[PDB]
Amino acid sequence: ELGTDPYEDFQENWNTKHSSGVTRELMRELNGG
Amino acid sequence: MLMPKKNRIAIYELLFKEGVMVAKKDVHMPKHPELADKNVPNLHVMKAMQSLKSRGYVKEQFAWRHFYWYLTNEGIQYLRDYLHLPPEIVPATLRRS
Amino acid sequence: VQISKKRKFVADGIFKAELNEFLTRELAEDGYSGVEVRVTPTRTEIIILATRTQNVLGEKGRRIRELTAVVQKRFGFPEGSVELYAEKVATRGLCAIAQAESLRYKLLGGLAVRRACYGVLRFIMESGAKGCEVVVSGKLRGQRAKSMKFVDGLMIHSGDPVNYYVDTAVRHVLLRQGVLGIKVKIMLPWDPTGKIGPKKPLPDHVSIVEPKDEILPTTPISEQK
Amino acid sequence: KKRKKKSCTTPKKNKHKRKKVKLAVLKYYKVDENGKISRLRRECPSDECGAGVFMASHFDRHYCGKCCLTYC
RNA sequence: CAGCCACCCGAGAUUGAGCAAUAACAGGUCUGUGAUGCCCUUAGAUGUCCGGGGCUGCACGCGCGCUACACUGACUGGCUCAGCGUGUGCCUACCCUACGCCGGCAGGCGCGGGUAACCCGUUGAACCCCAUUCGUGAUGGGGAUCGGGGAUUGCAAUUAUUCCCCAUGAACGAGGAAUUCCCAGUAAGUGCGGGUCAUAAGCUUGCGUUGAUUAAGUCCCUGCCCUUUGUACACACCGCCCGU
RNA sequence: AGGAGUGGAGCCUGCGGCUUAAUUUGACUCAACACGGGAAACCUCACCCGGCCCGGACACGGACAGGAUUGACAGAUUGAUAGCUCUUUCUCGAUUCCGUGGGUGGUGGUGCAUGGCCGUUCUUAGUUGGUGGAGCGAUUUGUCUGGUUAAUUCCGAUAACGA
Ligand SMILES: [Mg+2]
Ligand SMILES: [Mg+2]
Ligand SMILES: [Mg+2]
Ligand SMILES: [Mg+2]
Ligand SMILES: [Mg+2]
Ligand SMILES: [Mg+2]
Ligand SMILES: [Mg+2]
Ligand SMILES: [Mg+2]
Ligand SMILES: [Mg+2]
Ligand SMILES: [Mg+2]
Ligand SMILES: [Mg+2]
Ligand SMILES: [Mg+2]
Ligand SMILES: [Mg+2]
Ligand SMILES: [Mg+2]
Ligand SMILES: [Mg+2]
Ligand SMILES: [Mg+2]
Ligand SMILES: [Mg+2]
Ligand SMILES: [Mg+2]
Ligand SMILES: [Mg+2]
Ligand SMILES: [Mg+2]
Ligand SMILES: [Mg+2]
Ligand SMILES: [Mg+2]
Ligand SMILES: [Mg+2]
Ligand SMILES: [Mg+2]
Ligand SMILES: [Mg+2]
Ligand SMILES: [Mg+2]
Ligand SMILES: [Mg+2]
Ligand SMILES: [Mg+2]
Ligand SMILES: [Mg+2]
Ligand SMILES: [Mg+2]
Ligand SMILES: [Mg+2]
Ligand SMILES: [Mg+2]
Ligand SMILES: [Mg+2]
Ligand SMILES: [Mg+2]
Ligand SMILES: [Mg+2]
Ligand SMILES: [Mg+2]
Ligand SMILES: [Mg+2]
Ligand SMILES: [Mg+2]
Ligand SMILES: [Mg+2]
Ligand SMILES: [Mg+2]
Ligand SMILES: [Mg+2]
Ligand SMILES: [Mg+2]
Ligand SMILES: [Mg+2]
Ligand SMILES: [Mg+2]
Ligand SMILES: [Mg+2]
Ligand SMILES: [Mg+2]
Ligand SMILES: [Mg+2]
Ligand SMILES: [Mg+2]
Ligand SMILES: [Mg+2]
Ligand SMILES: [Mg+2]
Ligand SMILES: [Zn+2]
Repeated sequence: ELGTDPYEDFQENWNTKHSSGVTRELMRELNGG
Repeated sequence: MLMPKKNRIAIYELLFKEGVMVAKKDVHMPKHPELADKNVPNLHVMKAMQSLKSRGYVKEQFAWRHFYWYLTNEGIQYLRDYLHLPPEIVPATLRRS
Repeated sequence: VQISKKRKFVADGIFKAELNEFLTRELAEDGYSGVEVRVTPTRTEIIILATRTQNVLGEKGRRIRELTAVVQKRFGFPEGSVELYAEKVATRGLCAIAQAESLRYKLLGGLAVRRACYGVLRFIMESGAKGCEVVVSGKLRGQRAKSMKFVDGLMIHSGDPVNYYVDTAVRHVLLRQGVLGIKVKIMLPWDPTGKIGPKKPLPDHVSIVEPKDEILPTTPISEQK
Repeated sequence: KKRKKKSCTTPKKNKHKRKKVKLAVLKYYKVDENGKISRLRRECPSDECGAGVFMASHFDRHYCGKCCLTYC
């Protein structure tokens, strides 16, 4: 099952309260670390 | 809902014979069109089918003003045991003609 | 007695509309695409177009045998005049209704909105459409509602060619916190045959043929045969 | 707008409670020592109410409860 | 060059509508929905029927309109021309009407056609046209408000449903500040269909008929777009901000 | 530049007020106010006064063929021929009735939780990539001095080309 999309989360919450989280998630999706 | 037992018998017999049921959702209709010469008001049909649905015996759909009801396997067993029908009797739906 | 032609045509239209609504509500899960009623004095045939016919038919044909029953019960015309058939759509990617239903059921399963929209867009474009647009509106995130827009390819908006070059579909999906709305537009490709696209071209597209090679004449030659 | 209650009327209109009668069949028949049965309650002259449907012995009238037939 | 003006020929040298981008508004709609999330109520009901009232109640202000203030008129006769459309209905009761007779009229009786280019229907429309009477008099202009009768729709007409007949005969003599719409078969005048409709148009949406004055320009008013420019504004001038 | 006007009169209709038991309610500059297709005698109806009905599915418990329950003639009662209640007894036969949960129905509240639809900015002429060019960058050119058009319509000029 495909539950969470980091790209959508960042693009939607980049200016919200949960920005610092989603950015931190997006890097994990990109750099593999 | 309170109703004479013969109305329930007629409704269940029609449902098991055909396998499906259709109603117009009109509590003031004097009698169901299909159940003619038996004097069954439409409200009795609606409430009986609602009681059957609550127990899972029939599946329900609603379209534009009408109730459509289909008979489930457990509903088939319940009607067969209720009407004391022989195990050799099946609704017309289950016959691939 | 009989009714006038105006009432007759209006009644036929209303019957078709109600039949389509009922079939939509019944067979949304099966990728219901459309209904086609062919009236013959012997029997009135109804063709049901859906992505998969196995669920519509049911086991041993039970479910369809139910539908042709209730229809006969609903509209009241006599038994033996009803017969339903299920036919799969030629191409499911070029149908806006089927794609809207697919997106709705992907969202209902818990899939991410953006991922599902992009998957539907990619499938539509791979099917061969000129372009596609998908709009999702509602309470996607938070108490404040918004709208996401995904576009690709070409798209026309105004004029008469919109009628036969654009396929549109609007759907609703009920999620835990309210209703989400889905709009899908697909621009059909031009096809000389009428199978998967409009036969006529766009009004403003002019195709000038390349002239053929001609041998330059040098000396008068008379040929008798 | 919000609904106002305004809950004040005749204190309580009571619903009719049906009387509980024990073995109402017995009082329809009287029995002698010889074993005879005599029907105390009159039998209605109607079609359906002919044999077992007894009437009502009101102080000034006879009343069949199944068809509302009334006699002096 | 892109194109503009005039003219010939020509039915026509600019017919009128429909559809209409990217982005937004805390615009309207939960009282259109068996679209719908949360609250509230659920048998002394905010559910649902029945009976009677109200939604129309009148010291006063504000909009959209109808009729008028007359002689380029009103009244009484005579003559003569349209177009767009509707019509007997699942539930569902309720259609359009020719012809004969009765009544002064609203209407009432008969007896026929039409599920419609077939019948109403050659849709004998109104303005308009030709004669008659009146004669600048709030007048035979205007028709508000009231009295007494008659008839139709309905289960039911009173707080008058609607319609007909006698009688009554108000303001109104062209309208302050301010303000709306419009460039040709157009504006205005005049009727006729459709929607609502058991009863039914001073509203709306269409259709014809009669048929103009003025203009082929501008950025003065109003508003909206561009370019340059200034900003301490960015919740964006309904801003920001200083001192008692 | 003009035509017909409205604003003045009488009346018809909507909106405020003021009255009322209730005079239900939405909408308030264009972009509310003969608008909700809203011309309401009853219904519509959502407001007020009074009275019936359950059309409270389903599960558990209780009670029940020695009867769970249903309906009703007369007199009283009522606006009423609602057995709605009271007196009186009759009738019905497991369909119901009492409690606990759990559901259903709402023209009830939120359009500032939403969908869809509609209106408006604006029916004006506007809008946007891709490769190239210029900037550390946000960003900019394309999308322009000028003529032309109803029109970012076209011709032209041109670090922009095609779209
Ligand atoms: Mg185009
Ligand atoms: Mg166009
Ligand atoms: Mg608001
Ligand atoms: Mg809505
Ligand atoms: Mg609602
Ligand atoms: Mg709601
Ligand atoms: Mg309303
Ligand atoms: Mg009542
Ligand atoms: Mg009432
Ligand atoms: Mg009103
Ligand atoms: Mg208006
Ligand atoms: Mg006026
Ligand atoms: Mg008018
Ligand atoms: Mg004249
Ligand atoms: Mg006069
Ligand atoms: Mg005269
Ligand atoms: Mg005349
Ligand atoms: Mg006078
Ligand atoms: Mg006079
Ligand atoms: Mg009178
Ligand atoms: Mg009144
Ligand atoms: Mg008079
Ligand atoms: Mg009209
Ligand atoms: Mg009318
Ligand atoms: Mg109106
Ligand atoms: Mg100016
Ligand atoms: Mg300065
Ligand atoms: Mg600046
Ligand atoms: Mg006037
Ligand atoms: Mg005036
Ligand atoms: Mg006035
Ligand atoms: Mg006002
Ligand atoms: Mg209200
Ligand atoms: Mg405007
Ligand atoms: Mg109103
Ligand atoms: Mg009225
Ligand atoms: Mg009345
Ligand atoms: Mg009533
Ligand atoms: Mg009323
Ligand atoms: Mg009960
Ligand atoms: Mg209610
Ligand atoms: Mg509702
Ligand atoms: Mg809003
Ligand atoms: Mg909305
Ligand atoms: Mg919108
Ligand atoms: Mg670039
Ligand atoms: Mg670049
Ligand atoms: Mg660079
Ligand atoms: Mg730019
Ligand atoms: Mg220009
Ligand atoms: Zn009897």
